[PDB]
Amino acid sequence: GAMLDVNFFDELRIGLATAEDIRQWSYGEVKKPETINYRTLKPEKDGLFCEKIFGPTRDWECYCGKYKRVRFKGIICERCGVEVTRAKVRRERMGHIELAAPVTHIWYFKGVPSRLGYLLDLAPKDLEKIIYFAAYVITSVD
Amino acid sequence: PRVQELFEARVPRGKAPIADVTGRVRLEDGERFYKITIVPDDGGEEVVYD
Amino acid sequence: PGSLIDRAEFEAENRRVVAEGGEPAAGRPVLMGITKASLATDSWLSAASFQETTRVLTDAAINCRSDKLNGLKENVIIGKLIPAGTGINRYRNIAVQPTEEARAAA
Amino acid sequence: IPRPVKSSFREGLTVLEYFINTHGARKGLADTALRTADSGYLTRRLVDV
Amino acid sequence: SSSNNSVPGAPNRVSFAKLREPLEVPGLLDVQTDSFEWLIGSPRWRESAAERGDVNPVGGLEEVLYELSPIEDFSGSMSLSFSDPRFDDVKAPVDECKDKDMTYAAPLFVTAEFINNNTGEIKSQTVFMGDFPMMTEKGTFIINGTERVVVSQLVRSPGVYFDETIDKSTDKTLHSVKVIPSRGAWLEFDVDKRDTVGVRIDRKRRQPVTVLLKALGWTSEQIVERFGFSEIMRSTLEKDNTVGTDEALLDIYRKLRPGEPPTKESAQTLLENLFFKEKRYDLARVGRYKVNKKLGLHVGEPITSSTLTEEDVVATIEYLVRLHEGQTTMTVPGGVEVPVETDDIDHFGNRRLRTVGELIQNQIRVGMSRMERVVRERMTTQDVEAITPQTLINIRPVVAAIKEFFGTSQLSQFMDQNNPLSGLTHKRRLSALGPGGLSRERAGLEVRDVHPSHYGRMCPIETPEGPNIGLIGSLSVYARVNPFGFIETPYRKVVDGVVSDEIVYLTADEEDRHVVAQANSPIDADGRFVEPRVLVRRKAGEVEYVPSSEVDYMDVSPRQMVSVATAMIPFLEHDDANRALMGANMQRQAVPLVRSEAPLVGTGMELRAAIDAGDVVVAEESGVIEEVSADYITVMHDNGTRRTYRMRKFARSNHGTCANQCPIVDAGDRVEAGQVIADGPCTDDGEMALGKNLLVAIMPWEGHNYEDAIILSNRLVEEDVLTSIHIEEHEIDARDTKLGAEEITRDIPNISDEVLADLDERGIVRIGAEVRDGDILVGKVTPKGETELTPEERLLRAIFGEKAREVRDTSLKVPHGESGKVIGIRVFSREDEDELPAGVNELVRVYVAQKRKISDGDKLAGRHGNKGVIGKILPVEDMPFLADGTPVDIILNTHGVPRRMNIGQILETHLGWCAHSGWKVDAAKGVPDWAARLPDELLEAQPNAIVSTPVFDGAQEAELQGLLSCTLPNRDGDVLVDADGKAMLFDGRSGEPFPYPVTVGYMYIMKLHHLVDDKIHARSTGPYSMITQQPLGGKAQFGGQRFGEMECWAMQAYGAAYTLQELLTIKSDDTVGRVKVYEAIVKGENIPEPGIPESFKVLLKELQSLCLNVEVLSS
Amino acid sequence: VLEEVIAEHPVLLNRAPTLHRLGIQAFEPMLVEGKAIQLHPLVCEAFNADFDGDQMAVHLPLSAEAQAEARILMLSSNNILSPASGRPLAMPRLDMVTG
Amino acid sequence: KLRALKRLKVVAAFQQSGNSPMGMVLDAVPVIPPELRPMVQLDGGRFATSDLNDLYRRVINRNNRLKRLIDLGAPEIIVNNEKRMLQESVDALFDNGRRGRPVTGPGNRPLKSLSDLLKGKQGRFRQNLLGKRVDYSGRSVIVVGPQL
DNA sequence: GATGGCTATTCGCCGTGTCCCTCTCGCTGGCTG
RNA sequence: GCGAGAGGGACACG
DNA sequence: CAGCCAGGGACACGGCGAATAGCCATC
Ligand SMILES: [Mg+2]
Ligand SMILES: [Zn+2]
Repeated sequence: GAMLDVNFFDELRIGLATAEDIRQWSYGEVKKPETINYRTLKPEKDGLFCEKIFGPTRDWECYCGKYKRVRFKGIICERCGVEVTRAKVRRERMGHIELAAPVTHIWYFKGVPSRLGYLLDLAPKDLEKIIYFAAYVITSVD
Repeated sequence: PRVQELFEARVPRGKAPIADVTGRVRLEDGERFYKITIVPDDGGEEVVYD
Repeated sequence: PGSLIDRAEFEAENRRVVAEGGEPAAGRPVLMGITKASLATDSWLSAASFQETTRVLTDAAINCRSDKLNGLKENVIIGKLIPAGTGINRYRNIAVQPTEEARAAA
Repeated sequence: IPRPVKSSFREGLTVLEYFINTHGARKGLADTALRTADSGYLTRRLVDV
Repeated sequence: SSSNNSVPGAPNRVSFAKLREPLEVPGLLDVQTDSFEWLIGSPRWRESAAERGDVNPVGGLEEVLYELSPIEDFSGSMSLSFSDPRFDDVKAPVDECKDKDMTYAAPLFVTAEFINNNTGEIKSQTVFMGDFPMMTEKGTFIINGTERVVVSQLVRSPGVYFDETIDKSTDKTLHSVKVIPSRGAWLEFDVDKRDTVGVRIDRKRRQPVTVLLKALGWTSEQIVERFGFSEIMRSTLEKDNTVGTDEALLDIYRKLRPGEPPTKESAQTLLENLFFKEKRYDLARVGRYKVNKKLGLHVGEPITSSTLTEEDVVATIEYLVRLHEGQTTMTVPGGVEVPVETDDIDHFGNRRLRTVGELIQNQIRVGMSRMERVVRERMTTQDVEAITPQTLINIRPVVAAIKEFFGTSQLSQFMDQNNPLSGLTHKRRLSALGPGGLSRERAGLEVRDVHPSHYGRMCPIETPEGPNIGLIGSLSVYARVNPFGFIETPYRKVVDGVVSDEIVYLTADEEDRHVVAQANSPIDADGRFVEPRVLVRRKAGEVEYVPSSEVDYMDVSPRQMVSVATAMIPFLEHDDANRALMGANMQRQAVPLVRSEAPLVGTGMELRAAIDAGDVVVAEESGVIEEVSADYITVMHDNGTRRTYRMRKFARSNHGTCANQCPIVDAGDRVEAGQVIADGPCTDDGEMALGKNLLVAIMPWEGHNYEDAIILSNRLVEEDVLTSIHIEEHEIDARDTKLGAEEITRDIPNISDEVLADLDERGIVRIGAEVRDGDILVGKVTPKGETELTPEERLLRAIFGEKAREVRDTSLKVPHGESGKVIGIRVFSREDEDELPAGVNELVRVYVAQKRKISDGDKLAGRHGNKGVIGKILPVEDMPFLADGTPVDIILNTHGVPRRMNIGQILETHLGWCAHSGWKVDAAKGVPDWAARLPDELLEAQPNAIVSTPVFDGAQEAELQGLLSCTLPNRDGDVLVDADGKAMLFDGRSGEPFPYPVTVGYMYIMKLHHLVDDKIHARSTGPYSMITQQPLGGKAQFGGQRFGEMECWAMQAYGAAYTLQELLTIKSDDTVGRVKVYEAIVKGENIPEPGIPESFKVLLKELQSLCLNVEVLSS
Repeated sequence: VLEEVIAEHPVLLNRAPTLHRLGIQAFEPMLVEGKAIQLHPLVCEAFNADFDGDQMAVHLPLSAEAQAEARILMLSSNNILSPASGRPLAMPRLDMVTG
Repeated sequence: KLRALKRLKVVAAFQQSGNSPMGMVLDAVPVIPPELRPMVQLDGGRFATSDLNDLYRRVINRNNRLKRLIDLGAPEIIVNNEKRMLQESVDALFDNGRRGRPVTGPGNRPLKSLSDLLKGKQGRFRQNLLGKRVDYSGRSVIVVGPQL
């Protein structure tokens, strides 16, 4: 539906988000545990604040500063890869972490009654043991 | 707290059972417990209490 | 069976299913507490903002429930005219123009 | 307290009678604060229901 | 003997007291000085302890070291020990430390002893042990420049406590215990619903006690032998279902340590170490005394073996079961018989007082435990015979613990000093909450009550009225702290019906063991009561009447129950507890005025409460005044030595008030030791003076004084009766920035030159310069940032080599609603070799003072809880005036008096008029009957004759009526106020008199620190929160008034949809809408339609961040 | 000029806790010397406000709809009876009743 | 029958809806934008704890360590322990302290997970959406105005 | 002897008023010249 | 321009 | 040693809802 979120709302739905949606939302992928450079105090590249992932900290200024003016808007620097635009886009553009292995959402597991357990007909204790690498499970026996 | 438990539809902490059928009553005054029975006029059953 | 549904919806569904085979659902009146009767409103946003945010939010997510945004607290969060008083469409859309006599008298 | 206090505030209470009065006074104040919190919660619940 | 005589320069404050005071009030700041001196080991503590227990003289640090040492390896090849805790002289004096942001501390030196065993040698040094903060002369620690007070805490003493819980589901009482140590493991010996008994170790899912009995090594036959009377214990024995001591040991091990392989030696070591090795289980000396007393095991044995013993445990079990049976008194083998009773965890015998010394000792013990961990760990790594204790001891954790206690702790409270009374009362305060104590949410509705054991140990009146009632209190006037921690109280022992003067101090236990009579009992001038029946306090707090044969103890005097703040309320026994509490709380809030007239009606507590508050400068040794000036008072002593007391003029207190001290002596006066040489903020010739006496009328005047509003006369503004100096402090620091350094200069980016007129050549403004909102106080600039020159400008500048010279002006400007003279500029620079935070080059303080007059809305309150803002300040001409023509300075509503039961303001009014106009009882025919008990030299009193009514023994109603009967005329033949205390008042406006007489007198009212200039606020646009774009909050920033949930409910109730949308959309969060609204109003166009709040977008993004696909359907 | 604009421009006065609907009411402002919001005595019972140190917050409606709502729905003279049981709340009390 | 009714309450919720339950297990974890988790800098060079960036740092570190462990080639015990630690890190990120000990922060302060920004009286719903600060407002002490 | 199957007991989870003013402090450890 | 802690003010006795 | 890196448990209550614990019944 709406992306500018004008007051022409009609309905607000909330549902289980799958990995496809997660990688759809993100404008990049954070992979390094870096936030800000020590000396120049600038958003670290590929970090939790990188401009490529979330947008520029300065209005119409890329990381290498190849463009600085309003005349360049909506285009991407070909060297630093930052999209020159208003800094406000740092408030909306999300990221995503590509986990090496699958993980379980706590709300659907531990929140009593365990919805995951009810779906799989598993008591919460055995479910915790299974998820927390305490013992094996038989997925399909031929 | 009475208002709070009344608007919350709680089971009252001081429940006083009310009957469910009319008619004469066989009283069984219980000591340390109690017992009442109301002779039903449908005669269905004197719903016992304890 | 054993679930609680609004009486209006219950009667509507009974009258809808009476045709195409007579098997209306059997129901009984219930008296439910206020905390429960406000955490089961048909608007996951009001329930989420009210109390027990985790439970109501997560079960609404599982049910993929949709808010209609026509309550009184739901329209205040999103910043819209409350459906009450001067906010209802009977008055929000009232059109006013000078009368013809006074308009000519201008 | 079955004593009880027997001096009017004009006549002036004694030390022990004043001490006995402090019980009820402080009890009233603390009760007032807790009851305010509870009634606030009840008002919120009613407004939301 | 009227007046407080044992103070040299006492103003002759005649008193109405009928009972002599056997015991003068103690050193009100002894509770803190004694404690910190105990921690230091100061000589006073040493010799006093020798006077009262010379067997065991040990200071706090000495005890900590002795408990800690020796420190030895597991192999046992060496050990380390400490001794000789020595304190050097303080590095800098008190005022210097306060000014220069320096903590007022002294170095600590402790000598080590590193003993070796494999070869044999002992190593000793003098080890620097951090800058231990040092208590000042009053009780306040100067920490990082500020002044802090470590409030004494109330804790439940470790020991044994038995309590009974009624089983509602079964109507069977269950008795249980809670053996609660210090720094140990809890454990319960309880009874379930059934006829069994449970044991919990560290609170582990109960267990039949038997597994423990056999575990300690007690056989079934011997268990039966020890419990050969209780049916319940033989029943349990039948139900033990466990044979073998080792079986119980391993079962308990598996229970406490699931998954750990149980074994015999491991269990034997563990179960013993849990409760019998002093390392991890040590109930302190107080705990051992409590256990011994409750079980009566050891009487003459000294305090040794603080840890538990199996005998104590079995004594606890047998006492528990005997109590369950219903026994009254019990006898233990090898121990005196003791009563069988349940213990209450609020009785002040079971509730001890961790004063300052014990708290700092606990923090030092924690730091030293960490240090011992570190030293023992590094012992292994370091090779033996090659290292020294100086190289072993790492002092960083200990100094860190000290710093994190004094700073940022819940008991190292910021000093609450705006008047001497507040500073005095913050000390002696007992805060029931803190580390190791219950918090507000955890605090119930029984711990906050007034237990009958509070009498004489904790004031029942004074306490905060917010969410702190009961938890925070204050010590009574006469109360003294026992060495163990309990709060003692003096008592006059009565022997053979004679009330001797042999004062003896009793704790709660001794108090309730014996029987105590009331303070105001009519002794026949020889120690024998008049009437047989006297009002007596019995054991369990009961009050009854007893013949004068069983009375065993008597209160030293009335006002033994009240604190210092409440003792200053005249006619307290006529006020109610609510309004007395309010008055006691408000006496700590008065701002110091400029004149500070003493009260006409007061108490003997003003003088002592003033000289003990500390600010009143007092001569330590007698002498003859040599020189006097505003800045110094130089006294010449009897023998050679001269001392120039340095006055403290215009010093900012912690809460912004003034701290002026003015001399009250001349060059020729001779002054005895302990005499008040100079006054403080709120002191008038020695005695406390928190406010002024104004003429008060008690009629409702034209509704301006409606519902607690007060109307003053313009005289109070003309003559500066109620005006106070308030000093505000502003701070700015120039610091090394990324681009360079920050400099403060008169040269500043574009601004009209007139503002530079007040600034001096080097930034900061000049002394004595008036400033207002928006004026510059410190001309400051910082590098603007990276900037771009115009390309032609840039090439020309490269040719020049010129600097950018950009900078951006950011100077200290006063907040909105501030103005006044500039007092002092205090400059700190690295060039002057001072201590500044790293990265800061310059740091300058500017003081700005303002003489705040009294204005509309400023809060005024008497002493009996008659608070009220100032509704209107009428001119002098239109004010009710007596026949003499004196206007009434203030008018109080009459409807607020009767329904609050605070009828002491009326009696204070009457006695104030009697004192102002004087009196003379007609002693022509003997004396009037009502004056029979009146002290001599009270039958006459000249005008402005200050008097005093002690708290619970003062002027009676009959005496007030009599004194109003004779109220000698002012100047002519005329009695303005007749015998009823009322007067004929002439209206100021209509001219005609009010048809009925009005109650007029003099009331001591005060100026509370709730002035309007500090309260008013207005915002139309200001800073915004970056996280959510709502406006900021508070008056410090601009901030906007919150529109909470309840206000929105009210708006919805009205049905005002558009106003609610306005308040929630474009006034707060519509980041794209606020600018449009500003422009529309400026240009006069129609308001634009609101958009969507930014906060809702934040909620949306967060829901999305929780893996909840929240999408918006347009249709 | 301030007076010129402030004439005929309502402002909402509120006192926390806003227990009931009358907690927030619209008053016609006027400039007054001093620094205290002079409040009409008869509305005190509506606000539960006594003058022993209370404080009140003032909000300014901006749009024509907001001003109309303040003038019509919420004006103090238009809110005399309580919304709970209909008993009056703007009546004289205390000093007025005694007089 | 009763346990069956509850299990139906769930499975039917999944059956009627067009969304599969596979969303419960997460291949990727979204990252809230940085401006909603800002790092304000306090004087002295010490950055105030935003309280989310540290949980994200923990998750990133554990994910990187797991990646390098699978690349290097490690036994089942170590890699499974790593997977458990990654589980716990994402766990604390989504809901701190819900299972096991909460992820403690500096000074024995438990951290604030994304859920704590909703749940509680200080969440967005209760604190920043129903009632919010407003511009064009002021306050002052009130006095009686009997002539008004 | 185990599944059904009813009543009781633990044990976690959720909640516990509004608005405002002031003040003070904000985690700990290693490589290396 | 956030968090924690402390203190404080205002809140029906028929 | 500091710039620049980085890595051991306490007084709260009341109510609701789910998972067991213990006891009688039947194949
Ligand atoms: Mg008030
Ligand atoms: Zn670029």
